Amino acid sequence: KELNIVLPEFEKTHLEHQQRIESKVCKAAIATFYVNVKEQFIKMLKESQMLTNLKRKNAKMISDIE
Amino acid sequence: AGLSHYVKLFSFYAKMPMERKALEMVEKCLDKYFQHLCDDLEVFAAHAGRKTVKPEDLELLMRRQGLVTDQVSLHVLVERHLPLEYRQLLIPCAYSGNS
Amino acid sequence: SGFRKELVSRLLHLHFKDDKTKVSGDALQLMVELLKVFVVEAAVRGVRQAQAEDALRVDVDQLEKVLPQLLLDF
Amino acid sequence: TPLQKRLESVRKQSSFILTPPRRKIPQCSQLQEDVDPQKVAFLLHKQWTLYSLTPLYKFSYSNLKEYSRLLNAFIVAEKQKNIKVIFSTLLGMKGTQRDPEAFLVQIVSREGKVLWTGWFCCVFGDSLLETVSEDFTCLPLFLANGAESNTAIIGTWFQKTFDCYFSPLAINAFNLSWMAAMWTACKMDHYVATTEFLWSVPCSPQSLDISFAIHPEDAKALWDSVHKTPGEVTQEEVDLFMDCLYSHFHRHFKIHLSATRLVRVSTSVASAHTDGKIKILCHKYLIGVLAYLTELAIFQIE
Amino acid sequence: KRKAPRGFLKRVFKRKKPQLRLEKSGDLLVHLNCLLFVHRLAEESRTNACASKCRVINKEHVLAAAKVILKKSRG
Amino acid sequence: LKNVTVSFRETEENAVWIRIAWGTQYTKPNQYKPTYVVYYSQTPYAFTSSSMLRRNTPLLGQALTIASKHHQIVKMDLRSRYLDSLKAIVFKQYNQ
Amino acid sequence: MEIKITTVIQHVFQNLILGSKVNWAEDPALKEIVLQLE
Amino acid sequence: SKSTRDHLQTMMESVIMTILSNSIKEKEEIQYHLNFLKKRLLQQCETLKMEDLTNVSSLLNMERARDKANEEGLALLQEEIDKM
Amino acid sequence: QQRFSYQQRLKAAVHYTVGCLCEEVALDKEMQFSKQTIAAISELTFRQCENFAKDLEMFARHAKRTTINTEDVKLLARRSNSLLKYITDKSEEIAQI
Amino acid sequence: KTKMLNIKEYKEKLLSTLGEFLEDHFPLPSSVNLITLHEMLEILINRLPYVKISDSFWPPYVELLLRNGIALRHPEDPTRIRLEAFH
DNA sequence: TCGAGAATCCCGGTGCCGAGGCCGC
DNA sequence: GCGGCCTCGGCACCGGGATTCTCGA
Repeated sequence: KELNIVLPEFEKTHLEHQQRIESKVCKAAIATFYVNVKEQFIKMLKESQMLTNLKRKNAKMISDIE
Repeated sequence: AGLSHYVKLFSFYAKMPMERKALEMVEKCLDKYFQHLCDDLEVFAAHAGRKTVKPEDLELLMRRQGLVTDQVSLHVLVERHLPLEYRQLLIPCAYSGNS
Repeated sequence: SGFRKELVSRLLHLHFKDDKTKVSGDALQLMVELLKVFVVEAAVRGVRQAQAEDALRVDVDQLEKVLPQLLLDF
Repeated sequence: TPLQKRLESVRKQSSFILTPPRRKIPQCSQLQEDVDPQKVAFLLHKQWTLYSLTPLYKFSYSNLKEYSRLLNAFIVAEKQKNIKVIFSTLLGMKGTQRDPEAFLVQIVSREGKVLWTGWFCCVFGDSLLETVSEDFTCLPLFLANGAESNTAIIGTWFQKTFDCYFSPLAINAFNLSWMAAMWTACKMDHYVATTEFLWSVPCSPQSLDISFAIHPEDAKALWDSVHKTPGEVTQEEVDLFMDCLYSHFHRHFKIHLSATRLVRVSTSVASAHTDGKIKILCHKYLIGVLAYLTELAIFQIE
Repeated sequence: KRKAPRGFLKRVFKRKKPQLRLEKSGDLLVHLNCLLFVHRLAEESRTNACASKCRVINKEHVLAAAKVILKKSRG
Repeated sequence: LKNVTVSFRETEENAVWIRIAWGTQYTKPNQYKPTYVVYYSQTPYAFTSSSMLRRNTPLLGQALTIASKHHQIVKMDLRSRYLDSLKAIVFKQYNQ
Repeated sequence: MEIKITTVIQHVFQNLILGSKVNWAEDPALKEIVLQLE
Repeated sequence: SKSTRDHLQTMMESVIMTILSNSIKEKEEIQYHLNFLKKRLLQQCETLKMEDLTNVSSLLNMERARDKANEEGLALLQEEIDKM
Repeated sequence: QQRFSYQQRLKAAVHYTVGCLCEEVALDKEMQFSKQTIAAISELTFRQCENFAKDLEMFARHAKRTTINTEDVKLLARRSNSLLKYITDKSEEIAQI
Repeated sequence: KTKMLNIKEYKEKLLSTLGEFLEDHFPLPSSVNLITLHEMLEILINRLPYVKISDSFWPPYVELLLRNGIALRHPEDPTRIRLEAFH
C-alpha cells in the first residue's frame, strides 16, 4: 500500500537528484544509492511478509490447538 | 590489613552484604590490581623518563583507566572520595603557599 | 594490502586536537599495523565467539557482544 | 459550644437512646462536580483498609506541596531507619457543601506505581463538623490499601505533625449486617458480584468460615420479601433479611448462622470486611457507602 | 569507613616492586586508584548481582566482575 | 501435547507420582506451573494437582484412563489441599 | 534580599578566615569581624 | 519509527561507505549526494524493529516449519486415530 | 561541511582499506563479512582510533614532548599481553625498516 | 528602615573587610583576583546558577573556595561551580 | 443461522509483612 | 540458651485462561 507510494517518491527523489546532477559518475553513485534504497524497501517488504507470516503462525497457533 | 580495609570499605561501597569467600578472592583481585598497577606506574614513570613517580605520572594512568577525562580531571576525582586532610596533600590549596 | 601513508596521515590528524602534532612515518606504519591488527583482533575475537556459537556468518549481535571486551582490551 | 457541645454529643451518644437508624437506601449518587473520573475510578476497586481519624489540627488545603515534601522526606528516612508523595484534594468526596474536601496521600514509586494511596474523606459527617472548632479540618475516615508498614509510618507522621490519631476502624458484625442489607436494597443494574456474606463461627479449637454467597438478583428478591416500608430500611427489616438468610442456612445445614459473626459482606455495591481491610467500592455509590463509613467513624471518634 | 592507610600502601608498593621512588603523597594517589577500582568493583558487582537477581554478592559474581574491571583498570 | 516433560516416580506406597510440565506444540514445556498427577497404581482413583484446568485437563484424564487400561475418566469433584486426606477419603482408609 | 546576601558574605568569612593562612583571632580587626554576629 | 529509519539510513550510510570506497573521486559530488540523502532523511523521517525483524522472523519461520511438522504429526496421528 | 567532509571522507577511506583488510582476513577462516558487519567493524576502528589519538597525544605530553615516538605506541601496546608479544616482534620488524 | 541601614552597614563592614583582609590573601600569578572571582560567584548565586565561574582560572583559587565549603562543584558536570547556597 | 474477538466469573500464582529460629553478652 | 539478627508462610491483592455471547465466513 504505502510502500508503493514510498518507492514512487524514492524514484522521484532520485530523478530530481539526477535533474540537479552534474556528472556521469555522480549518476552511477545515485544509481547505486537507488539500488540500496531498493534493498531497504525490500527489507520493509520482508517486514510486511514477516507480519503476514506471523498472522499465518497465529492461524497456525490455533489450527494446531484445534 | 589494608586489603581488609578495602574489603570493609567494599561493604560501604557495595551497599549490600556479601560473603567472606568473596572477600579473599577480591583480595587476589587487589593483589593482581597492584600486580598490574605498580608495574604500570613502573612503565609510565619510565615513559616520562623519570625514576620517581610524580603525581602526573599517575594522572596519565588514571586517564588510561578512563576515570580522568576532560570533564573529570585528576583533582576533581580527589574531591569525591578522599577525606579533607588527605586531599590537602594532593590538590593544591592556596595560602599564597599552594601545596 | 594495508592502510596507506596519505590516509594514515589524514585519519589520525583528523582526531588531533591541535595542528602542530605530527606522527612520523616510522610511527605511522606502526600505527597502520596497530589498527590493521585492530581489524584482525576484532575479527578473530568475533569469529572465535562465532565458533563458540558455531556460525558461518558474523552477525550484528556478535560484534555488539565483543565490544565490551574489545574496547576494554583494544 | 466549642467543647461543651461535644460533651453534650458524647452524653447523647453514650445515652444510647433508641438507636435503630432507619436509613435511606443508598441513593444513586450522581458524581458531584469535578470528581476526577480517572482518579475516582482508580479509587473504586481498591481494597481500602479503614481507619478512624481524629480531626487534623492546623491543616489547610493550600499547603499540599509543603506536607508532600515533609512526608516524602519522612518516609524515605524511615527506610534509613525512589518514593514520591502526592497529596491530592479529591474535590467532590463530600456529602454536603460544608464538609472538608477529601484529599489523597499516594506513595508513588520511577513510574506511577502507587504503593499506598491513602485517603481521608469526610462525607455526610456533619455530626463532627458542628462540634469541632474551625482550626481542625476533620476527616474521620482514613483509607489505607498500601502495606500495613507504610500505613503505620504515614500514620505516625500525621500524629507528629497534625495531632490526628488513627484508630483502626473495625466494623462490628451489626454494622456489617446493616450495610449488607442496604446494599442489596439499592436500585442498581448489572450486578457486578454475588452477595457474599463471609461468616466465621466462634469455635475455640477450629476456625471454620462460611461464605453464604447468594446470587445478587436472588438476594434482591429475598430483600423485597422483607422490605415493606420504602425510602428507609429499618432495623427490623435488616434483621428480617438477615434472619431469612439464617432460616435458609440453618434450614439447609442445620447450623445456626445467627450463632456466628459476619466477617465480610461482599455485595455488588461494596465489599465490607470486619478487621479493617474493609471497603472495596465496586460501584459508584461510594458517596453513600462512604457516608455510612464516616457515620461509623464518628461513632469511634465520638 | 573513613580511613586510608599510609603505611600499608607503601609497604605493598615496596614488597611487590623493590625499585621505585613513589613521591611524598604518591601512595595517596595509589589509594585513590584502589578506591576507584573498588568503586567500579562494587557497582559492576551490583550489576552482576542484578544480572542473576541474587540478593547477596557471591563468588560467581565477583569472578565475573574481576575479568571485566581488573582488565579495564589495567593501564 | 508433543512438548511435555512427563516425569514419573513410583513411590513406596505403590502409587506412581506423575508430574507433567505442559506446553503445546507452539511452545516449550512449561515447568513454571506443572500438573502433578498422583495416580495410585491399580486404583480407579487418580489424584491431580488442579493447577490451571486448561484444555489439557480433558487430555490429562484421557491419557490417564488410556494408559491405565480403563475407559471412562470422571472428575470425582473432590478437591482438597491435603492429599494425605484425599487418599483417606477416596479409599475409605481413615476410620480403619 | 539583602540579609540573604548578608548571610552569604558572612558565611564566606567563616570559610575564608578559616581555610586561608588566617591568623584569625590574634588580630584585633578580624576578631570583631570574625565571630560575626548573626 | 524514527530510530528504525535511522537504522535504515545507517544502512544507507554503509552503502555510502561502499560507493565512496569505490568512487572516492567524487568528493564535492558525493558531498552533493550526501546532501540529497540528508534531505531524503528530511523528506521521509520528517514526514513518516529491523534486526529484531530479520532475526525474529527467521526464528519464527523455523517456528512455522516446526508448526508444520506439528500439524503433519498431530493431524496424521489424528487421521490414524479416527481411522481406528 | 568541513567536519562532515573530513570525517565522512575518512570514514570512506577507513571502509575502503578495511574492506581490503576484510578480503585479506576473510580468506584465513573461510568467513564472509556481511555489509553491516564491515560497516560496524569500520566504525569501531574509527571510534577507537579516536581512543588511540586521545591516548597517544597525552602519551607524548607525559614525557614532556611534542612528537610521538615508538615508546608512546609501545605504551599503547602496553595494554594487553597477547599484543605485547605480537607488537614486540612487529616492532623489531619496524626497526628493520 | 533602621534595620535596613543596620544590615546595610553590616554589609559594608563584611565587604569592607572582604576588601581589606583579602589583601592579606591578595592576588598573584588573567587568573582573576579572588575578590573578583568570589564576587562573580556571589553575583551568580544571588539570582541563580551552578556555573558561576565556568571553571574560573588559577586552579589553586577555585579549589580554595571548594575545600573550605565556600563553593560547590556541580555533581554531574564538574567544570562548573556553585556557591554552596548559604541562603 | 455461526466463527473469531472481547470481558469478565472462577480461582490461581504471585506479592509481602508477622512468626519462628538463631547466634553475642 | 538469650540479643538483634534473619527466614517461611498465611492472607491477600492484581494478572491471564476459558465460558458468554455477541457478530462475520
